[PDB]
Amino acid sequence: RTFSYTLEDHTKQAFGVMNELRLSQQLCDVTLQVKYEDIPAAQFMAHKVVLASSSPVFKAMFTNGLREQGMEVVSIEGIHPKVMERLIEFAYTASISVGEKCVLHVMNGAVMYQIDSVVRACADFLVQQL
Amino acid sequence: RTFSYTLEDHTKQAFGVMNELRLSQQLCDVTLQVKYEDIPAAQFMAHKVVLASSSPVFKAMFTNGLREQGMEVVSIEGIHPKVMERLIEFAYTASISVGEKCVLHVMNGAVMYQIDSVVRACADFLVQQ
Ligand SMILES: *C1=C(C#N)C(=O)C(C)(C)[C@@H]2CC[C@]3(C)C(=CC(=O)[C@@H]4[C@@H]5CC(C)(C)CC[C@]5(C(=O)OC)CC[C@]43C)[C@@]12C
Ligand SMILES: *C1=C(C#N)C(=O)C(C)(C)[C@@H]2CC[C@]3(C)C(=CC(=O)[C@@H]4[C@@H]5CC(C)(C)CC[C@]5(C(=O)OC)CC[C@]43C)[C@@]12C
Repeated sequence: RTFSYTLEDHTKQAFGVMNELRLSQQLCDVTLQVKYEDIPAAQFMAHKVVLASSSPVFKAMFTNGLREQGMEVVSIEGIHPKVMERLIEFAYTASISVGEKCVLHVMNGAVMYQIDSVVRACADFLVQQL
Repeated sequence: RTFSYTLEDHTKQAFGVMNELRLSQQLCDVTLQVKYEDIPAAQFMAHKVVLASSSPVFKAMFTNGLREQGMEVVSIEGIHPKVMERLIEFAYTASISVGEKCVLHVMNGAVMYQIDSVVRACADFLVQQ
């Protein structure tokens, strides 16, 4: 007959493997230069595919049909490198933690990239504190 | 304290987006010229990263200091173009289905690529029947 297999935790474990690959600075086809006022530039390396899977705004960045000898390194202004880190991390972990006092800056970054899943999480939280 | 948030769906959802991006030849960074028997070259276009996430053998191919960030071509012997396809599917869908005619032949590709998950599930069904 016809045989079918589905491995349920496959999307989980392949991500942490992909996330390893990031931490390993391996297979990374983009490097993010996150400039925030006087804070010294922080370099975040990643794979475009994973960013583009987790951000609409990033998908449009790489699949803009406009790239050649360039755009390997992208300039991020107006995010604090530690906010951006937890965003980028959320893309690879599916989870985010943040000391509750910067929820609105993590919300503000997440909007910049349309991480609508945490933009809700963070706004709900903000509202409960009131 | 710390505010924490997880979105279990994200791993299912993101991979669908990459399978989309795969199916559109959007951010595909590698092309697998699968050359089996006298069947001519069959192109499979994919992203090294997703391939590397599913197959220990594939990660090994790419992190083998290829040093080649451009589009790579990769000639593939020993796997039928249609067995290769069934795995590339597992890579992005997390699932795979074939008739019993090829359950063993697809098992060989999964063995060739250390997809120990379908290797097992291939074997089990073979044993059941
Ligand atoms: C706040 C946290 C908490 N609790 C965190 O968990 C973070 C994610 C580590 C976060 C990183 C971003 C900054 C450094 C931050 C708190 C701040 O006060 C920072 C300020 C906010 C503001 C409004 C005072 C001016 C910008 C600034 C900054 O430039 O100072 C470094 C941005 C970064 C941040 C929001 C924590 C530590
Ligand atoms: C059998 C399927 C089934 N059911 C499939 O769904 C596959 C995975 C698409 C599979 C692709 C590979 C071949 C073409 C195949 C049927 C076969 O029997 C083919 C034979 C197997 C064998 C041992 C009889 C001799 C080699 C050969 C072949 O005929 O070369 C083209 C290899 C390919 C395949 C296993 C299906 C369609």
